[PDB]
Amino acid sequence: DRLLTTRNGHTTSTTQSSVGVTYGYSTEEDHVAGPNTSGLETRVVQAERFFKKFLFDWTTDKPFGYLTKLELPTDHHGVFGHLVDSYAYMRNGWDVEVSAVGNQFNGGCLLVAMVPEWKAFDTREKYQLTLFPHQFISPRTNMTAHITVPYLGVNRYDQYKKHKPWTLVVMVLSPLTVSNTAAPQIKVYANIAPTYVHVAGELPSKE
Amino acid sequence: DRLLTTRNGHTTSTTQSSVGVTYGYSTEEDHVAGPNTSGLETRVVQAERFFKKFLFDWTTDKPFGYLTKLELPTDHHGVFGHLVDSYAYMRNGWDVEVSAVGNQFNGGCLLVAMVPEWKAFDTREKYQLTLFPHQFISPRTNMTAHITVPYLGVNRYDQYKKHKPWTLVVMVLSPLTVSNTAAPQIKVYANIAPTYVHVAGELPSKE
Amino acid sequence: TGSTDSKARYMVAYIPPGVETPPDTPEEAAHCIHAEWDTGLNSKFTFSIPYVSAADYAYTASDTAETTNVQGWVCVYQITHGKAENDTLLVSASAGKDFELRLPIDPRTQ
Amino acid sequence: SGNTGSIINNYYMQQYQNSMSTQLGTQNNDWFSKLASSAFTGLFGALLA
Amino acid sequence: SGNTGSIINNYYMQQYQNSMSTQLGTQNNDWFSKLASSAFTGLFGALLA
Amino acid sequence: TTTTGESADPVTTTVENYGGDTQVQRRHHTDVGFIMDRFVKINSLSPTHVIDLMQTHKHGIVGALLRAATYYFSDLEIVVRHDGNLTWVPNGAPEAALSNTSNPTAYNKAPFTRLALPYTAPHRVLATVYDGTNKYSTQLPASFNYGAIQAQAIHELLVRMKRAELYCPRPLLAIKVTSQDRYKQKIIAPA
Amino acid sequence: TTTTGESADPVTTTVENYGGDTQVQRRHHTDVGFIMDRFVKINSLSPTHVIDLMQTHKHGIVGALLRAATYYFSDLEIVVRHDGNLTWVPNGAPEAALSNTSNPTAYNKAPFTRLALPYTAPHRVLATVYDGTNKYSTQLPASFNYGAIQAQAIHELLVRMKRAELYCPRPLLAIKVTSQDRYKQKIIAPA
Repeated sequence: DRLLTTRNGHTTSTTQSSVGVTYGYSTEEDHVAGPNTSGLETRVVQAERFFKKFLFDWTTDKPFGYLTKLELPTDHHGVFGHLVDSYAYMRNGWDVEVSAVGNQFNGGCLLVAMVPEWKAFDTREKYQLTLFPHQFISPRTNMTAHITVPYLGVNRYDQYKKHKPWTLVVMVLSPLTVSNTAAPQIKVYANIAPTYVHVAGELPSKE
Repeated sequence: DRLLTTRNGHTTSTTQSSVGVTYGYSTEEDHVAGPNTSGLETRVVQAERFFKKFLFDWTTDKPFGYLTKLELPTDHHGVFGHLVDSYAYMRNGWDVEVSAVGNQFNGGCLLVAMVPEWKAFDTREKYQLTLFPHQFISPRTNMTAHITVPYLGVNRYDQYKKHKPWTLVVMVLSPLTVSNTAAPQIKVYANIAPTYVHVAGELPSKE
Repeated sequence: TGSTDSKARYMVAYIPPGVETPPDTPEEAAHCIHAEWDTGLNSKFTFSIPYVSAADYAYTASDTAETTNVQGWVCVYQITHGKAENDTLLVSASAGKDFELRLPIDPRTQ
Repeated sequence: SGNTGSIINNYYMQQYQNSMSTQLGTQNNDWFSKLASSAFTGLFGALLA
Repeated sequence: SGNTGSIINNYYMQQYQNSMSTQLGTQNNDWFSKLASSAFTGLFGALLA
Repeated sequence: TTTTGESADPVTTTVENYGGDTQVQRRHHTDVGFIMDRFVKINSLSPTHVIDLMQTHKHGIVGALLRAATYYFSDLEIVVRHDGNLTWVPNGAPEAALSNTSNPTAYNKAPFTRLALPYTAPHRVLATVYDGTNKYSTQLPASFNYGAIQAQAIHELLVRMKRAELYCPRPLLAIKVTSQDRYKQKIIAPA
Repeated sequence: TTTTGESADPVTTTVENYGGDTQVQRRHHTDVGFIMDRFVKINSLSPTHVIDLMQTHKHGIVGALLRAATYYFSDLEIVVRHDGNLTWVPNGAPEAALSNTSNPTAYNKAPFTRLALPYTAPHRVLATVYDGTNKYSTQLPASFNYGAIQAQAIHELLVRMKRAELYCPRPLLAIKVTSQDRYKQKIIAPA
């Protein structure tokens, strides 16, 4: 029983096949109160909760190297999204959980990693994608991957509408294998939650 | 020098002709954590700031009894407004400031009051409108009225989309008088700020 | 109730009143108080529906004029499943630690 | 008692007002009370708040 | 109480005669009493009696 | 005493200002709890009646006074002159329940029936006026009641507010005067 | 909270799991002793009537609740509106005894007769259902009664369970719902 239940605000998620959580680059957050915000930043806890996003269909035909990515933050239709439209500057980290649920009779292996400052990777570079915070998902072992990362970047605060620091990436390491008893394919979903949300610079009304 | 400067969040307002602040019905707020919200309510401080709304033109032709009202909350295009669309239940009080700026050579007197559970008033009832939290504005003395009231109502929390507990009302007590040296008319404006904003019951996305 | 080789991930959400119609999508519901859980060694998963309303109490009955349910809805979604077709999810209900009933009434037709 | 709220003591002796219960040896025999109090309340597994 | 003048104690228990009020913490919450007691009574200015 | 009227701060001068002695006063009769504590008649009636203090007459001592407050609270006593047995039902009950005997039912006993009832609404307090934009899915919420009663026929209904609590006073009007100076009326006098 | 559902072990989660505060509750109204302690009407009647709580209506608050228990115990109170004198007889008596005056006989006094009766069966407790293959030399044993009453005529019979004790709960059903979502009904509201 590798039973883990994560909580973010009024939302919870529990897995019975976890392999732990991978913390990336740091285990804490840098100082969220720097000179660049004067004293005007504030924390908006109502945004620290899970939202969902479909990633892709893990099918037998997708080979090693097949890669799907999701640049964060992404389109949000909740309070987080409203924040992005109401404040000039924000910062937050991410608590990511990804599911690739098929069954024990499937085979293959996915690599899920959080990458800072994305750039399309050369196929040779894919062999070294493990230098980034990551975790694997292999049907014989687990159905969930969980990574937690801090905010980072050259600016203590950002303008998400112009730059996306983190970008989630899931890639086929070994192709999915199916048998008569396995799931025919595996839909991969993401359950993400922003952490330590801070905003600064109240923008005007659009009216 | 009856110099008063009020602050709500990152917004301030200062008058050099105040006559004090009138607190209505209470000087504190009732318990914002009652059984009806279980433990799920939260405070959203980002909403506690000033917004503006024009009331009417105080002109010589409007007689005693002329009344303008503004039911609260009103249409809001800032974070307060977003709150109302994102949560099933809310509660907050009001810090109200009203300006009727003309000049010392004008005459007349306005009655500004905050009324709980509005109902169109019979003209005889207007003579007793002072039983409600109020203040006056008379050119010879002041240009600003300031009233602060707590949340109240039969329900500890409300659904503003269905019921409006407080409603601001300004009424001509004695008609405006002008001379060659006075302002010809006086535009009356309101500067309002919600206090102790609390929400409960996260509504879904509209997508 | 599924087989050892049937796997799934579910989500339950409490949609408070105020919206016109419950969302048919986990993505939309995600913004509400909700919980997700997957299939595994443990077959049961329990979730508490919170009491969130304006008044301190609520009617156990529903008036005929009541269009949309006064206390909201509960939506159960299925995020995904692997070979879980035709498998079942038994759902039951029980009183919580602070559940309370007041004002006895004899309403049935006799 | 349940649904009886007389402040004043009863006029008739107890052995007339009610039947006398006997024993062979009320107690905390409330199976259901015990049962309900024994319910698992916690959380099974590891937490990450 | 107001308009009740029975010397003798009530025959029914309090929890039947009336509803039981609950609290989440009567008091001196009498806005209007406070308000009236706070009224300026003196005389503003200098006096010459 | 001069003051800054605009501030709306209360000012109570006394006759001492010009040489008088302020006296002793006894305001028992203007005590809210006491004053609202008497029976008042409810005029509209029907075999099935939902108890609503607002059906009270607006110029009656209790009705007028009640209406001069925004929110209130109280327990209640009722006196009902009815044919057949009287059945009461708490706030929130399906109208259909009134037919059943296991709900508090008082068997007919002449000349009428006097009962003690508890506040039974789901709100912390009730209101005499409620500015609902809707309040749905001068109309007050359905929940603002003290339950309902039913009998073969209901001839009289008297209601009495016990433990009254009034909040947020609002306008209380006297008879309008057309006469040049005072409203004059025949006051009792021996013959 | 996940658990091994199969074990049937009770699990009561609380809103704290996702950040809430569990509140205070007061369950006086759901206390068995209290709830069963009110009068209920017995519909079938006859000049000679054997008191059997099962003649109670199956959807009435008391009847339904009684039926949601396998075994019970209680003393009893009755109210009988009868012509002539009323004679009661304990469990186990020959029907013929009802004619004799030295058995508790209450002389007619208007409007009705209210009595306090003791549990008088020979069993340690009674049942609402009894799976007898026979039980002889939906039929319940004859011994399951509270005695009998007789009068020239018996117009009404109200029964009240005192000191009730319920054991081994069994199914309690609500009105079946045909409507797509909820059972809606007219709830009392002021006019």
